[PDB]
Amino acid sequence: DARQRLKEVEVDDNGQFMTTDFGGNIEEQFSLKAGGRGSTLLEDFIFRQKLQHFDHERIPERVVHARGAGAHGIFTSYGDWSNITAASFLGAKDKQTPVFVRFSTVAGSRGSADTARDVHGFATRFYTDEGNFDIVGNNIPVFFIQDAIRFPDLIHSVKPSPDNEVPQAATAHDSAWDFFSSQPSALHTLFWAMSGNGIPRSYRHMDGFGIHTFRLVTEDGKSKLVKWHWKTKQGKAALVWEEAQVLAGKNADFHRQDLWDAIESGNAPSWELAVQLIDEDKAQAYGFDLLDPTKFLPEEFAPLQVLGEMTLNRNPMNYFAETEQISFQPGHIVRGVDFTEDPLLQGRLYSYLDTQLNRHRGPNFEQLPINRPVSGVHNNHRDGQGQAWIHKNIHHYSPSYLNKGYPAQANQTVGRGFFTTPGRTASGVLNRELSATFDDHYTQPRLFFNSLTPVEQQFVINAIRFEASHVTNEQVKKNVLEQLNKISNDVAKRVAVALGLEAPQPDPTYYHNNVTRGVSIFNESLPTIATLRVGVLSTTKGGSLDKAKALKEQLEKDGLKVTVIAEYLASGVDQTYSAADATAFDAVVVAEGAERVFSGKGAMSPLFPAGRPSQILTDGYRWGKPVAAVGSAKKALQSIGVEEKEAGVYAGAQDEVIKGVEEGLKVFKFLERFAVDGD
Amino acid sequence: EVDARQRLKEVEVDDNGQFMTTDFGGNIEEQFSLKAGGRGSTLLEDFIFRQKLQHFDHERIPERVVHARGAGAHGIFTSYGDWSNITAASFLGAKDKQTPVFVRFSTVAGSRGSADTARDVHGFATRFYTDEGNFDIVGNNIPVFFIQDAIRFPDLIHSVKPSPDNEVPQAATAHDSAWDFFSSQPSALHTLFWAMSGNGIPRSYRHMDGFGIHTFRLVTEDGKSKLVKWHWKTKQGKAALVWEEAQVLAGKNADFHRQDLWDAIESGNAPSWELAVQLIDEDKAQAYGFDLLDPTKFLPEEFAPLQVLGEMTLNRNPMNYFAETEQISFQPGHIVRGVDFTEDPLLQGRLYSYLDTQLNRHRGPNFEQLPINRPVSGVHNNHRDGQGQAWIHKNIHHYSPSYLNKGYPAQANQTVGRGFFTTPGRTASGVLNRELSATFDDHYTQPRLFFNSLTPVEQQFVINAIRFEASHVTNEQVKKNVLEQLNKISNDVAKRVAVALGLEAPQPDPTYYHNNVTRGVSIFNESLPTIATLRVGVLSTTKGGSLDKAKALKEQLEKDGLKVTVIAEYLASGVDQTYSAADATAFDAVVVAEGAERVFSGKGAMSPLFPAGRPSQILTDGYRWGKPVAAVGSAKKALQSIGVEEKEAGVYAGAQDEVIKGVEEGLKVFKFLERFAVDGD
Ligand code: HEM
Ligand code: HEM
Repeated sequence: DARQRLKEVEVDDNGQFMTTDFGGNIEEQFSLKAGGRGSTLLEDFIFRQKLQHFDHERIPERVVHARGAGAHGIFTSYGDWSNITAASFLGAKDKQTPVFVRFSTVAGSRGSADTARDVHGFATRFYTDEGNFDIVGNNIPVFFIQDAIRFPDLIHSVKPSPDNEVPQAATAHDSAWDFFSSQPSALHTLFWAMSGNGIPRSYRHMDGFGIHTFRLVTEDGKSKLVKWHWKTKQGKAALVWEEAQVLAGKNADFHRQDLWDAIESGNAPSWELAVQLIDEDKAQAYGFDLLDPTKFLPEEFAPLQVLGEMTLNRNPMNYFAETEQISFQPGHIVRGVDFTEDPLLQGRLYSYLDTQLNRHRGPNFEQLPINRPVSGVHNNHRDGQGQAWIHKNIHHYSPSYLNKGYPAQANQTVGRGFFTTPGRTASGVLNRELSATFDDHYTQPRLFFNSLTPVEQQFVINAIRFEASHVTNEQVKKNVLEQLNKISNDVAKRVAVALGLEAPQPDPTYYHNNVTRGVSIFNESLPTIATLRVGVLSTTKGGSLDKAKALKEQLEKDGLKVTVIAEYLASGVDQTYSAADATAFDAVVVAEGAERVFSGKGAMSPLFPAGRPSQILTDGYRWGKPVAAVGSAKKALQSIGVEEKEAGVYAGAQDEVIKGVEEGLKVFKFLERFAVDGD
Repeated sequence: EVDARQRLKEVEVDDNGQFMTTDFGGNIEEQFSLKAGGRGSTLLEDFIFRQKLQHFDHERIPERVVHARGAGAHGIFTSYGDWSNITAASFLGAKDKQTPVFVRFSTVAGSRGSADTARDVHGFATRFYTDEGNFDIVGNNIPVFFIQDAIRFPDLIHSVKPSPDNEVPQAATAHDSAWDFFSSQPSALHTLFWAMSGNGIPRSYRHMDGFGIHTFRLVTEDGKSKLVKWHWKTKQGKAALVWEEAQVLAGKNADFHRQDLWDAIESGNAPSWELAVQLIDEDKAQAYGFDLLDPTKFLPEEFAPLQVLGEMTLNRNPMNYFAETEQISFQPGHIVRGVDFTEDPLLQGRLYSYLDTQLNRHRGPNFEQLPINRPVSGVHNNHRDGQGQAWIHKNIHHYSPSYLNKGYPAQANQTVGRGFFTTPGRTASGVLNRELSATFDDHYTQPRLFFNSLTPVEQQFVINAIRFEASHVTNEQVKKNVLEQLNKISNDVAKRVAVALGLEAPQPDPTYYHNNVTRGVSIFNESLPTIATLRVGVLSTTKGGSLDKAKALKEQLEKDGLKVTVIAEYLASGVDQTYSAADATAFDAVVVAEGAERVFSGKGAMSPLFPAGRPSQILTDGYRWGKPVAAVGSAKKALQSIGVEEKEAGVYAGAQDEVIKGVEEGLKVFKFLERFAVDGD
């Protein structure tokens, strides 16, 4: 068990009388008053100690990635990688290292919607026997900016307007689009955010990326450039913006519940840890600088090499103490790994340590159960707000005769200490400039777009069309279209149409037809299901419930959790029609003999809002979800204009519906149900 | 005539025409990090980077423990006359006396980023910048609170807020913990009925009635007191959404109420509220069938008519949400001479709590020195030092009594220096105890008086809310416990909810059953006194010259006071919003322009510009949500594609004379309750 180290700090209050924070049994339900109908007394210590705790419960949210969720896990190494890295969690076969991952959005505040369109976070803590190792990544391999100094500018621009604080968890506003049109480096991550990567189905159906180039140092000192990758065993799956908008309102904790449910149900999510190895001498050899966070390395130039697997088997016991309080830092490095001269990475090392003081009100944030390592801490650090420990060592300085030299210095040769790569050199003038090798901002965005399916590319343009239509400034819209035209003239002309402006001037400078693998979401098929969310639209009258229960049993057999929807909570009913919605499910199936409730008199029930069952079916189909009807249920599809056999849509008997709807999920989303330009 | 934000001028910072500087002055370049070479590592000696990033890393302060999600506006309070006969207050001390105000509206369970249109109790908190100190009426949009003793506040909040294990759900009461508390604490049943009604999901902050909840005292110069109940009556009228609309709006626009207020002030149509009071004699505190020290019960208008004292209008929007709205620290303990507290156990514990919490949110005691918190009256006290002391105090003898400071600052009381004083008649009698009065024992009469005072359809919205919320409880015993409590209020309410849950509800308990009705509790009975600031959506098309006909409809409507948005495939000559960007939740009236029927049927519906079947959905949504729908000329085919009658109540068909005047009529009604199914058919 990964949570074993937290068992000593775990409190049970069952079978116990109410006490104050300083001990002693009490009754915290009545205030001390001066008489029967009298004023409350200052001498009521019980009231004050209870309310003081409550009044001071909240800590500041993270400056970015405020909205998110975590889970505990176990990382297992596939073999001894001592040849490539001196890391401890990697230099052994089948070595089990405890982990904790916190996935998140960006612009969104603490209460923002899980299904908002943003870059997603993928922060992973490795509780190594040689210290805490963090890979604070994102679901997109590229970042918006090239210099960390520009981070406040990017965040201030994407986040709500400073005058009214509108909008929440969105980039559809003047300020955000002014920055992208003024900082062309931001164009690659935009294309990724405008794609399926911006609105994924779940945290489990996400690929993770360390973004930066790092170094892997061997015992001897030989280094190799490295790129961290987290490949999902569940496969990449994404929603559609029209679905995503409804889900943000119907269930703002969509991803948060998706993860929680998976772990509890037994189907724990997995990720393979892959790397891209690059020689120090081939840092600019691939047509771009590897110190550039706006560019990613294609799989064709460097194949991915799997090092191990990380699975999340335990959910937290207290969201605050664990998920909210966890303080990640990319500066949480161990012997075997080292930084690169990536200007974005360089500034992050400072920022993450600094911010911790605001969020936690002191320096002992690493003493918190969720942050503390398993390796042990022996240093000269003393005092500070909320000191949890009592240091036996009175000679808290170095060098020293009195402490016989303890704690001792460790480096490369002795005590397995951390060391910077010996080959690393500083050369040239001290300056506040950026390398000329960082000047290309249009080639890489087009490589991604050219590597997506025709309907996927539309989704990218249908996100930009949506977002840009919110810009009130006419000049910002033109500035955006000028930048988009530099990537692709096709992309620019398609967006231009929705905006009412006409500015097509093909600039063939960065135009190319090159395609890269592993960037598409829907192109590959779903491996296991294991997804799942199947909604069964049934009714309380006509014995449809009994037929729906039979479908529920047979479908769950392949490792699923099917929810039966009816007018009220009968014998086999899990959700009602007023509580249920199409956003909650991936597959919508209408049970046999489900009325007359789709268009007849049965549609007008005081139990659910007018025309609800019909809406769940309508929504599913338009969102590309595989829809199904058993026997008589064909009239449900006909009431809106849906043909018997087309894409995912399958009719017939009981077993005839089960087989096919399962195949639909492998495709997940039916792209043929979406209008592409030129038709 | 005057700017309500005049006092914040002193602190405004213009950066137009200025070069980038550090926090300690000096012109700088904050766009490139200092590196050791061309492709080198960043240097620690880069003070520019560190000072820029340090400020950014320390931008966030903790959100409010409750009422985290909300938005404010500056305003001017005007008195209708000289109320010296009823109160010694300065702001009520003269006719047409203008007192600067600042109101913050909010939810409760929702966090900083939560949706504005969620089902919660709404906050309504007013700061009066009196020439006699800051006076706060920290109230809600419901006249009654859930609990009777302030000591139980953490219990109520912990129960309604997200589960501690997973932090699910956000801004909702549809979960085991919240419904276990209501079934275990029957005092919570009145506010529940209010939260389950239209009061729980209002149309806007401007279409809300505000209540001070507690009973207070109004002290005259002489010392004579009168029990009082604060009320804020909206000049805009009470208007509420429907749950099915509210759920879609939370996703489509989570800043719905935040924008609604912002737009109103900018457009010129500033919101107004009349300040009304309920006067009660000290001796008649238990005379009305309930204790007036009870926050779970309200006083009916039939026993005590409302008396208007003045009017408050919000004419100025903030310049910086953080510095103003986020940083404002309200306290019901912000009292002035003329007003006094009552022995209300909920009020008593609030006075402590609100002052305490500021130390967490602001990390020090000088939170009152912040521009938004500072009074206009002037500050003279021996308070010194403290985190972030903004002032240089001139008096070196910071104590009392003192010979050296000549007795300054001097003590003020009732007779000298117009100081605050507690009501002289106020007495303490009896044993010191941890109990509650027997007069607080009734928790079922008042919930039933509210329910009996709602229209038949309104009553269904209460029923359905409970049906929706309770269906989320996973525990079978909690659902039974809830139905047992509901049965104590009304057997009809209990049996209707029971149906949705699958479990029957025994057994009629006629103890607190009555057919009494009270006025001014219904949201949907009375029609809106004005139609301004009401959004209307015009569904038009780029083909067939429909745009030109839509612009004509937009012109005649905008001159009435309404805010008109023309929806089409792309942003043409007169297009404000596209079909992919627009939704029915954004508007109060949905009108289909002549020649727009083309995007309802055939290939017109299948466009790469908007999602499949969008125009139809906006029209479908508007009708099912009870919004007045309209069609000009041939646009009758649009209504026919879903099954809507042109002569139905709320539906308008004809010309660009009949629609324009016919729609604006339906807006006065706001929501057509006839389209909603009631039990018994
Ligand atoms: C490749 C670029 C970046 C990635 C992948 C990234 C990713 C993340 C993630 C995933 C988190 C939240 C971690 C968690 O779940 O607790 C985070 C937090 C944060 N990031 Fe970034 N970040 C990037 C760049 C930056 C930069 C350039 C800065 C500033 C120099 C920065 C400053 C922060 C800060 C201050 C926080 C809050 C952390 C905390 O309160 O613990 N990040 N970042
Ligand atoms: C009639 C009952 C109550 C009403 C009407 C009420 C109303 C409000 C409102 C409207 C706010 C937010 C003010 C703003 O816009 O900034 C607020 C905040 C708060 N309330 Fe209540 N409240 C009530 C009872 C309580 C009780 C019983 C307690 C605890 C004893 C309490 C503790 C707080 C605290 C700690 C905050 C946060 C204030 C801040 O951070 O400035 N409230 N309340």
